[PDB]
Amino acid sequence: LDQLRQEAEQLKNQIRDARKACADATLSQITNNIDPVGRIQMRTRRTLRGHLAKIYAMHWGTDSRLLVSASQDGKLIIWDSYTTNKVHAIPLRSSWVMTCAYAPSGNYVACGGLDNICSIYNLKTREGNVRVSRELAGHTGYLSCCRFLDDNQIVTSSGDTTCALWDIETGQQTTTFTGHTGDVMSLSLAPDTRLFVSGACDASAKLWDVREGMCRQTFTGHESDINAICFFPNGNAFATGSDDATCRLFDLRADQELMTYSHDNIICGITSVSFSKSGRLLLAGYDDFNCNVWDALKADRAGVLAGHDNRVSCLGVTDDGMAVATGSWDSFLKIWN
Amino acid sequence: SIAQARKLVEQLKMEANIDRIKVSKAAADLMAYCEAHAKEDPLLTPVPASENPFRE
Amino acid sequence: TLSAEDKAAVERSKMIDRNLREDGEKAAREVKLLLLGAGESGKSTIVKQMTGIVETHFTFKDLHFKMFDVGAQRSERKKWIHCFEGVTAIIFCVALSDYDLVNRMHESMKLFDSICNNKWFTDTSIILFLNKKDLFEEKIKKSPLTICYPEYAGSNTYEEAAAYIQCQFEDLNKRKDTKEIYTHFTCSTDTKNVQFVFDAVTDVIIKNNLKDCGL
Amino acid sequence: DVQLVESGGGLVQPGGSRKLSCSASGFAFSSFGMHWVRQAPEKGLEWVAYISSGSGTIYYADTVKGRFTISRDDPKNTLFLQMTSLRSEDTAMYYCVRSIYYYGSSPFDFWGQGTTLTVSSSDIVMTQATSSVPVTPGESVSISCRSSKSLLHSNGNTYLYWFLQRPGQSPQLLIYRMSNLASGVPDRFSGSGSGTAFTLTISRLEAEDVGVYYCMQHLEYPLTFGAGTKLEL
Amino acid sequence: NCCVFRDDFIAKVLPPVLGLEFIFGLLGNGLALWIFCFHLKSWKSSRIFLFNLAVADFLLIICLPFVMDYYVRRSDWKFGDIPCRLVLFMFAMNRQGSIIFLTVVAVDRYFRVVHPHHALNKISNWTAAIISCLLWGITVGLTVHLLKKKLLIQNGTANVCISFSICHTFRWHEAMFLLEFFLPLGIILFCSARIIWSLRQRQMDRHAKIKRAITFIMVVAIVFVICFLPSVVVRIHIFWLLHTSGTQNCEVYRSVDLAFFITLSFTYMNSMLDPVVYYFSSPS
Ligand SMILES: CCCCC[C@H](O)CC(=O)O
Repeated sequence: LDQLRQEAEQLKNQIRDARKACADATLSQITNNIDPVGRIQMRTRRTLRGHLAKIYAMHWGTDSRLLVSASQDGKLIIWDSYTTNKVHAIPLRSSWVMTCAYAPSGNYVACGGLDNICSIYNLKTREGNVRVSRELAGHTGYLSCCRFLDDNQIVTSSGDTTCALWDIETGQQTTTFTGHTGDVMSLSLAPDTRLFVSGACDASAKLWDVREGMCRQTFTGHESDINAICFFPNGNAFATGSDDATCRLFDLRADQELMTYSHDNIICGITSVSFSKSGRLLLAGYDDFNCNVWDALKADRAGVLAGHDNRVSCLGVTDDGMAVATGSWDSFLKIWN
Repeated sequence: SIAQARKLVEQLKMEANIDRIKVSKAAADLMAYCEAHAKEDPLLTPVPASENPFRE
Repeated sequence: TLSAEDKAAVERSKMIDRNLREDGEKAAREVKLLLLGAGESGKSTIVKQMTGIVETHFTFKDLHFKMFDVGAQRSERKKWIHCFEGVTAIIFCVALSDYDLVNRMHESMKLFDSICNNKWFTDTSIILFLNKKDLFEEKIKKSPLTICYPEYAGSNTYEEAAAYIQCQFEDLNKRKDTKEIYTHFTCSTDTKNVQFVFDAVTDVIIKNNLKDCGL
Repeated sequence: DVQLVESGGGLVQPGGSRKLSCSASGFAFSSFGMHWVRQAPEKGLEWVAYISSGSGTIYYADTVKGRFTISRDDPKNTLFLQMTSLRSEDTAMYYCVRSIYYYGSSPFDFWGQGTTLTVSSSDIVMTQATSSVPVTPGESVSISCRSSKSLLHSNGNTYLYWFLQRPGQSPQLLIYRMSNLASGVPDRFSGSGSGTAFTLTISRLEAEDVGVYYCMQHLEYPLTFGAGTKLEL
Repeated sequence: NCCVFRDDFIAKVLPPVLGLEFIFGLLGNGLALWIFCFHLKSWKSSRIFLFNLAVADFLLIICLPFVMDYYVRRSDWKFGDIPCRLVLFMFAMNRQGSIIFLTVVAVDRYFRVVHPHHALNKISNWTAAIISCLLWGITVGLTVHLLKKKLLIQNGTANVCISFSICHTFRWHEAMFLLEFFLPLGIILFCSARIIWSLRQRQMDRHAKIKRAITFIMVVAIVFVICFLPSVVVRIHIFWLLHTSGTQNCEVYRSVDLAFFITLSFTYMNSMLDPVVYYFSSPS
């Protein structure tokens, strides 16, 4: 029974040695022979107003035209981007929401927050209104993220320090993923929806297999809480944003860090991270009211999206990659192009 | 107690067996994907206003 | 230049906007309080006088109060404490009889120091609600106050032992230029607690109005 | 379930007055625009009047203006049509239709039942150059509708609707905006065509499909129907 | 016919005063506007009510330049009837607008302090804009009758542009001269008294909130008293002299008629320190 604190250290050292052996070059060394992106001039096209409190979440539809936003005023608003019209305004039982999602088929939406319950709302009903299709309970902490799989399974993460894959038809936890030692702040779904990564407050990220139900790999390197995560469009890498004013790129196959995006004049944490359609750009929302655009091959800042009067809380990019939506704490969403 | 320690040891053993490719190969793959899908990114290069849905 | 079907979507959006404005106007006139404590310190009693979040709604003198209680949130406070940034006041409950603790008084002091000097509550008032004033007499007649605060030197009566914990709690305040701590000793089977909360809320609202007008 | 029940029809002397009522149960009546649609005893359909949701938009069909008045009572979920100075050219059956307008919605989805009136004794035109076409169960049939002004707005939406009326039943929605299929309609129905020329195709025809097919436009608000194509045998 | 004595004017002429008012007022109203229009984002009801006073000060500033000149001229008025009507209407507007919006600001503060839970304290910018437009219409309609014609006397041929010089008989302008000082004063004093009483009676005078608030309200009230007092008292004095001595003689009043012009110099001084006592008050 004395093997504790000694066997694990030796296996960790073996893993470190393997990672060091597999490292021969860096992304910068290979990429230094690539033409720089250059200055990126993105400007606002539509300003979506109507929320009366801080906006905490936002998600794009799969048709790249409709989006959903959630704020602390207990409202879930569905916007039509092209004409800035309001399609639906769902009132919430609990006005402490911290996340929202849009179903891939466009039939349902999901919400959750400090009430530890994930609510599923049905948008296409014969009665002509929006009804609460389901209320999933079982988490012991505030929900922080939720993502639909197809139309009947949803993945959620909470401050309980566990993740859960549900089954909306019966409302039961089909699978539970454990292993984090701190609150789980976000998750991202792989394009093939067979794996997903989760970033926790113990300065770690973990890659879970949805079908098997067990952790595959663990990634470390940050010095503080991770509160944003996103997959590369390829599906073999991801990016993390933390509270130490640093973004990082991790790779699944090499099981190693690739490059860190940081600057001397940035000292505030990152709230949201997203990629572009081609994966060349990397957009990160910051606490100093701004949103930076990084050339995610040389770690060179290549643009700034200024125009918000408070902290930028949510960030998203359409599937066709023709616009970027940023929602901030001043109750405003902006569509940059 | 013993249970958590043995679970951690088993998980570390499971994670200490996956094959790892070299970093140079991964860098080449990322660069290849970024270069191949270069003309399909409206954000990288300003699309002309004629086919801009957000004209506005 | 809009089609017939496109001109009705605009009307629907305008109706949605009007309903949203009405809801916001209705909601902005409600007082919001955040209830905090060290656990089993009298919070249940205070709620009686008037999973996750627990909301209690009540009415006093045609004024609507919503009080938010966090008891099941046994997680990182710093990840969700910024949600309650616009609350009118923080009602802090402390037990006067927990000075012996077989200890918990120091934990309560640490919690009060962390909450009062937070970067989000720079200008949010705290209403102190020292409870259990009845058991204090017996507990101070049996055991002395010297067990807690060893630097204390005074009579063991309910005139020096009390009104000394209040200064100990108030001295933890560092921003004595934009906040104000209202301290009250909870009564027994009386409505004076709601009156005290009402007076503190009125003062906070007057100050907020004077800030808003620009004076 | 959704239900619209109409009442207030009967024999009327010429020049008199009448009131028709439509009671709605099973859906959010307050958020639906409502239409009154006529049909002469042996003729095709004809739009009559329209009232919006949260009444702020009212339209009449250029022949009842100044004689008919449309109103709604949301708390009791009722729709009223007051008709004055009735003449012999008003003997018809009246239908109470609902329609909700937002991005991706399906207007005209549910039709009422009908009340019979028996009064004693710029305008796009849609052409259906076909009256009757014999069919057999198992084959495929096509119905063609033709417009005078192109029904293609700059948005990219073509505003054409295809309705079916079975023998002795209220019409039901088949196709909206020239390409989309209404909920509950079997896959064998399809719709296509370009501006000024549209087609509806039925593959593997079977029973309970014989009836009259109507094409409607929704570009400019004096909505117009087609003559109607009847399938027999 | 009056003994028009804004002529036979002694070198009492003080164009310098009217002109320094010119400079300073322009300056202040402009400074405020620059900050109000560009370096400001909080659009609240009090901000709108102060912006209305700012535009009144701007109108007074654009009316100031072509003014002191006339007095230097001595007895003549070089321009025609249109400039006379324009300058007179601008002066009347400036005074009435300043008075009305000062009273509105005082009432706003009174409601925000004494009745903090009233629904009035929370009104959207739209209602504030409607109220401002209604007040502007009211003040425009108060003195509409002064623009219908041109009452230019024949004493100085036709080069006399002098309002109020009705001297004999009570005209329709004296009522606006007296009521527009009596009622707003009373409202200002009542609101100030209630604000001072209710902000100290509740044991709130400490924390330096009242110390930064009571004094300013007091100085605003005093500024109201320090400007619009003398003109009223000279009007009452001349009215009493007319009623007692009668309409005869009348060639004795010139010794105490230029004092009225001085008073106007007082009444137009309420433009330079108005931005200081109001817009400097906000520390945000
Ligand atoms: C002497 C400067 C302005 C001349 C016009 C009048 O004196 C203005 C007035 O009567 O209020």
